[PDB]
Formats: sequence, C-alpha cells, structure tokens
Amino acid sequence: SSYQIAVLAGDGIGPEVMAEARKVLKAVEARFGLNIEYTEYDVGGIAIDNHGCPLPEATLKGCEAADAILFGSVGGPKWEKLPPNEQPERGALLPLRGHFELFCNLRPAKLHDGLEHMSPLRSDISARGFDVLCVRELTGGIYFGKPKGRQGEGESEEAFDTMRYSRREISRIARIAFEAARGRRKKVTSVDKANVLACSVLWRQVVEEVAVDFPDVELEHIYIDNATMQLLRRPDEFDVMLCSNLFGDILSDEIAMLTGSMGLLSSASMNSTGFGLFEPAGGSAPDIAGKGIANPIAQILSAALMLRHSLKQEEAASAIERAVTKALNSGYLTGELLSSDQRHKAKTTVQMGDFIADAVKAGV
Amino acid sequence: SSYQIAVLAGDGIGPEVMAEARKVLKAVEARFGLNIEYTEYDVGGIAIDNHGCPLPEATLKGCEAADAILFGSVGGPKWEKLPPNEQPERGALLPLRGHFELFCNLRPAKLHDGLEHMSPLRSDISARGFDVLCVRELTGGIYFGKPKGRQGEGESEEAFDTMRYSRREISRIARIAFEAARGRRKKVTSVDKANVLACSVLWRQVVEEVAVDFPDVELEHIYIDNATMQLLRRPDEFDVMLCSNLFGDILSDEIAMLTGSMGLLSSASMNSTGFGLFEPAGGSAPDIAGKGIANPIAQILSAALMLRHSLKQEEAASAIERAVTKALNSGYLTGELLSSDQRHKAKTTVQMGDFIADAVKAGV
Ligand SMILES: CC(C)[C@H](C(=O)O)[C@@H](O)C(=O)O
Ligand SMILES: CC(C)[C@H](C(=O)O)[C@@H](O)C(=O)O
Ligand SMILES: [Ca+2]
Ligand SMILES: [Ca+2]
Ligand SMILES: [Cl-]
Ligand SMILES: [Cl-]
Repeated sequence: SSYQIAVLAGDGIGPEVMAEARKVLKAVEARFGLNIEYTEYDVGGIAIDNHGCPLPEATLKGCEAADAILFGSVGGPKWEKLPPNEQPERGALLPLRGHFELFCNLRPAKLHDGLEHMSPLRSDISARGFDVLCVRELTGGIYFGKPKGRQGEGESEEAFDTMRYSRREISRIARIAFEAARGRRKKVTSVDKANVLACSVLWRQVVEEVAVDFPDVELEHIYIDNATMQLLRRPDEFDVMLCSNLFGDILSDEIAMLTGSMGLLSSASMNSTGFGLFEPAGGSAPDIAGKGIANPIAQILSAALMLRHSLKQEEAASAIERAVTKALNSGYLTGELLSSDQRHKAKTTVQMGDFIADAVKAGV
Repeated sequence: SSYQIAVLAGDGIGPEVMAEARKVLKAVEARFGLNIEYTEYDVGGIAIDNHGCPLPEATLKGCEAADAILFGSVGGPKWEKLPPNEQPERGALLPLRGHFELFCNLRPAKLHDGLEHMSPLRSDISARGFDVLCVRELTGGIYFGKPKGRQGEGESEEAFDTMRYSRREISRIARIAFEAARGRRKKVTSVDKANVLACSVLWRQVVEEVAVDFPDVELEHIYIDNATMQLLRRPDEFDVMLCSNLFGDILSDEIAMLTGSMGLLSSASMNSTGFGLFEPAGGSAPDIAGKGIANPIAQILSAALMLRHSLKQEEAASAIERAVTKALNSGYLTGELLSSDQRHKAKTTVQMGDFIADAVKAGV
C-alpha cells in the first residue's frame, strides 16, 4: 500500500519549489508504479502566522503519521525580530530533529561539470572539481545537551550550554560515514577539536574503534579550524567528512558555499528506522519568492533522497537525479547558475520542473 | 628602564624566523632609543624534549617576569602521537592564555596589494581586496568552561564540555571590537549561534548593550555558519569580526587562509594590563625548517604588535610595518608568495630580515 508523505513547504520560495518537486514525483510515481499520498502542513513563518508557533501540534502529528517529511525552507525578514529562539527556523527544525531522533544529516556537495566558474574558489582550484559528502551528527552535542540556560544577574549573569556525546552516539554516526565512504572514494575525514574538547577526544577515539570494521576505508582526523582552511585549498582531497553537530553545521555550509551552486544541493536528515526529513541546503530566499525565478533543483533532489533513503525506491531516486543531470547539460539552468552575460537564457522555476518531469516520463 | 621580553621561539621554523624578528627589533631599538632585554625559554616540542612538558615551570616564571611574550610556533610530526592533549600546541598555548588572562585575540588579515592572485578566492573576488580584523574571546567559552570530562563506560560512556560566558566576559571583548572598528571602517559584525546556544543569546544581548557606547559604529549580527559562507563571497564587506572562543578559532583561520598569504599574518593575545603573547598566525612548518626558506614577516609583524600593544611604542611598531611594506613592494618576497614561474626570484629568510632591518635603519 501507499507511502504517506508530510509535505512542509514553509516560507519564501518553499512552496513554489515544492510544487516542482511534486510535479517531478508525479512523473516518477507513474513511471515506477508507486502509490504515494501527500498531506501538506504549515511549518515555520507560515505556521506562526496561521497557528501561533513554528511547529504546530497538528503538523507534528502529521509527520508522525508519515513515512518521510518533504521539507521546503523556513524563515524570512518578517519573523526576524522575534527572539532568535522563538524564530521559525530553529523552532521548526530542532524539535523535528529531536522528536524523530534524526541523528544523521547527509549533505552531498559537488562541483557540477560546466558550473565550475560559479564556485567562489580561484579558477585553478574549482577546475579540479570536488565531491564532498558531509555527514553531520544532528541530535547530540551542544545543540541538545543539558544543562543549558542562564543564571545570575548583572555583570556576573552567565549563560551555559553543554556539549555531550556518548560512545553510542558517536559510533552510530561514524558507521554511516564509513558505509558511505565505502561506496564513494573510501576515505573518511573525521573533524573534531580534540586538542581542546573532551567531547572531541571521545569522538576521535570512538571513530577509530568503528574504523576496525572498515579496513578498506582510510580514516584521517583533522581539527575543525584546519578543515575550514583545507576546504579552501584542496577540497578535491576530501571524500566523506564526518562531524559532530556544531562542527558539521559550519563545515557543511562552507562546502555548500564553495560549490557556488546552492540551488543544486539537498539534504537528508534520517533516523535509524529510515524515516527522514528531506530539504534543500539553501534558504527561503524571500526576495525572489513568487516570481518564478527560484531554482527548484534542490527541492527536486530532496525528493530523490526521500525516495532512496525513506521509501527504499532506488530506481525512482536515480531517475530523478538523471533527469536533473539532463537539464543541467541541455541548457535548462535558472538565472543564478548563469554568468552575468548568459542570464537571458534563464529558465523559470516551472520551466525547470516541466523539463525534469518530462525527462523522467521519457525514460531518462 | 628596560623592557623585558620572554622569547619562546618553539619548534620548526620558529627559531629561524624569530632570529629575523630579533634582527629587525635591534634596528628599531637603535632607531628609537628603546632598551629591551630578551630571555629565551623553551616551549612546545623543544620543551617536551628538554624538560618533559610543553610549558616548563621556568618558562612560565620567565613569562611572569616579562612585559610581553614574543612567541614562535609550536608543534610538528615528532609529537603528533602523544594524546592530542599532552601535545605541544595546546599544552603551551592554553595554559599561557589561562594563566595571564589573555582574553583578547586580535588577528588582522588583509589581502595585500599585488598578492591577490595568491588568495584561493576566485579572481574577481580577491581583486576587490579585504581587510578583516578578527577579535576572538580567548579565555572563556567552551575552552575553559567546567564541568569538562567524561564519565561512564562502554556504550554509555560520555564526555562533556561546558561553554560558559558571563556578561562581564562578553562586554570586555565586545568593547575591544567596537574600539577597533572606530579606528577602521566603523562596523562590527558579531558572530554567534544565537538560534541554538544560550551562550550566544547572552553574547548577542551583551554586545548590543555595549553598542550604546559606540553610536558611530554599525553593529550587525551573523550566525557562524552563515559567516563561514559570507567570507567566501563578500569578504570585503566585513571590517571587525567579533567572536567567542570556539567560533573565533574557526573564523580567524578561515580568513587567514582566504588571504592566501599566511606568512604575512600575525596575532596578539592580550590581557587588560597590556601584557600579551605575540605570534605568527601560521604553524611551525617543520618540513621547511632549517633551510632558509621560511617567510619571517609574520614573526617580524608579531614584534611590531608587541611594541604597539605591550610596550606602548607606536612609532617603533609602525616603522617595522612600513619596513615590511617596503619589502613587499621592492621585490623582496619569499618563495611561497611567488607564482610558480617567478619562484627563482625568491628571497631567503635572512635576506628578508636583512632588508627589513635595513629599511628600519634607513628611516622608512
Ligand atoms: C536553523 C539552525 C538551528 C540549523 C542548525 O544549526 O542546524 C541550520 O543552520 C541548519 O544547518 O540546518
Ligand atoms: C592549538 C589550539 C588550542 C589553538 C586554539 O584552538 O586556540 C590554535 O588552534 C589557535 O588558534 O591558537
Ligand atoms: Ca547551517
Ligand atoms: Ca586555530
Ligand atoms: Cl556539537
Ligand atoms: Cl566558545
């Protein structure tokens, strides 16, 4: 019977790009004989406007009833004066992650053929290409560790957050990184700050214990400050980067920015049952919303990760990936992927969804 | 009477570049009539070899007896198998910082005229130039917060580090950033993760309280993951970046790497009495040590920050800065600042110290 998907398109460009992800999914549903039912729920800014909070009860219960969450983007100027902590992004994403135990965040980033000039890296570096998958631990560390809070008053008033990791937490995420390296270029670089943090000393030690199960995979360790530097110089020498919550937050965004093409990048945040939340790497771009300008490929590839990882539909996932590839190499680019002089060749969001869905239909 | 400087040259290239910083200081001592006495102490790898630990008692007591510490670089392959936490870098630097309450870290980084091609940024971005001063809080946050440690065993064994900040700690570092912005381009960008961390919510709130004393300075806030991205795209729009310990560690290194010329970058770590520890931004480069290849400018500019900030000798500090400028614009570059084809023009470490010291003598 039917898969059930909770669709949480959110704010800004979220709904208009979600529309295209749904159009391409309809083509993959027809092509592979999948029965998938979708229910839309508010989340983020639209949920604060419609329901008074960024993650309404009904939305959370709809996600509980689903096989996966296909998530858009949340946030925008309009809610940007609420405390940073009643704000829509953090208020949608952290409770979804904590509630469904979404410990694994996978962010594949690569420099696509022919779009090297868009990367902010000097041309000889982006010409080498890169393909880095960031595996970030998402439900532990300093994000959800306790005690967190503040005490005291005046000058001596103090706040505190505790970064905490157990061997169990590190070993589950490290295994995912090694398993992913096995299928790629067989190297895991584990990123930590083991010269300062007890958490990272335990991190490094556990990742080395996990490595015994992967003698075909090379493991190196690097400090987060050195990784931030080395991704600027030699990103082509990394394969799978394995990070705790706070380090992976920073490094996965640094690598996304280094592609120069965030409109192509998606994200999977999964638990150990295979339920996940699938979203584009980029934000809600509220200034271009409503104009048919936004690149829907990130939301479309989010749907492909959802099919692969939550729905175990590998053929359907790869048909969407290939249909994206076909767009990128057949002159179907949106404006932000085009150099300043080629920009009159830009396709709109709908034209991109039509092309990719048609390519799925045509059997790409 | 005499200033007293503890000289802790450390490992790798540290001594050979320190030799040049001392040669240039001798020229500034003659030119400005300063009486400065220097005593050398082991620290880092050389201290572990000679004394069994990276920060011997006698070294720490020599720094207590000094007006400033002129520090080289620590670390190298040879000690890289000790626990990451008996290791020379962390074992020299964190106790010096904690012991002398060196709360303020200043790392000025700029793209120098004529060396834009060396930056790993695409050519149109490095052509715009940048000049970012990172002000990092160095004695609080998660580096020295307690409880830190681990408990338990097997799968449930857990480690923890606590990030802690008081208003007093934030306000002292924020004032330094605002005061520095006042003398530069009048903008402070405060970097935090206020959407997740209680510490950063208090950070943001206190920096906004401090801002009332600087109505001429613009304050913006940015999340660390977004700052890591925005420095790749528009580093020319930042002036003073204001960070807690762990965020400033990452961002100051990202910005150093983005210049492409770490051999030119120095660092000041100071307490509120004006005692500081002055060191190059880069590491001990143990593979080029002993060969006369290393660029001594970073250690030389460290001496200039030492004269300015610890010894209140502004004229002497600026004469060294100008003498460096003169080298860079008179064809005195070391090999790593030269493109692959111009590399036969490379000056050696001694030739660079001779030139800069002679320029100080000549009245630059
Ligand atoms: C909104 C924020 C809590 C979140 C995080 O830090 O994880 C976001 O930056 C991300 O990367 O998903
Ligand atoms: C060696 C390490 C403890 C240190 C730090 O993290 O501060 C270093 O990375 C630095 O930036 O001075
Ligand atoms: Ca992020
Ligand atoms: Ca560092
Ligand atoms: Cl963390
Ligand atoms: Cl910190």
